[PDB]
Amino acid sequence: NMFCNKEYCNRLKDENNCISNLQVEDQGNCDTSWIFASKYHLETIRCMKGYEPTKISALYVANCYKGEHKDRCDEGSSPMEFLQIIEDYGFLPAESNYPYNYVKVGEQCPKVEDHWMNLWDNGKILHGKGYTAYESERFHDNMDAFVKIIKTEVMNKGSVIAYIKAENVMGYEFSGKKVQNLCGDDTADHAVNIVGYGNYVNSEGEKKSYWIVRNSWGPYWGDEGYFKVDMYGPTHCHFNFIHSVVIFNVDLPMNN
Ligand SMILES: [Ca+2]
Repeated sequence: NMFCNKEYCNRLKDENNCISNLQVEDQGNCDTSWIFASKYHLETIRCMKGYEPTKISALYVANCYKGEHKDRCDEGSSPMEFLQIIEDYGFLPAESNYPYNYVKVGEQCPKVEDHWMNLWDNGKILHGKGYTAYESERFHDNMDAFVKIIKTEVMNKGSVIAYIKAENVMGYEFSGKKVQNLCGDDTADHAVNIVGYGNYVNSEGEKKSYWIVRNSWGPYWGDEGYFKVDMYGPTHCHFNFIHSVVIFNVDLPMNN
């Protein structure tokens, strides 16, 4: 055999599967990766609960927010802010109702229309923060446990949100098809998603494992917008390539 178990998980490889139907997006020249990764995680959770692969409007989330006006193009945020926005507005329009274009990040939050679909209908956030987060560096000496947490969440929810340092994937010979053997950094600045995993034999003939990572830099970047990366990385790295992982704890009735 199947598409997702404890050794191997790649839902992409089943053209007639909910999650595989969630096309890669491009955040453009705005620091909105937090929106794309967060909304994709909700979209996979919805898929897992029997809903259609309908995209959430990133633009609505970028433009609708309480308080003083912020520069939502130059300054990224977090997944905690994504939930905050949901709980505030109770409405997640479909992308078709309010499509994304990065030059429009900053526009007045639009009036919800009658014909708009609410992708957060009947949803709610579980108690007590509404998410669970893990730091790779806190598992430095039990990375097997970190790996198991992420696999379980990928299996059950379809993805996790992960934070990386963008520079670590900006190598001049970056290739989507190769499994990247990358270091991380002490900090992160870019949200992606882990969406699968598997085992491979590396260039030295040794058995290793990889994460399949979804990015928001369009489908030209990497391997159709994804890449594979060694779970443990080069021995000498002080920091794991995956800096942090975030999971949403949402309650959603199971079918529709
Ligand atoms: Ca640093």
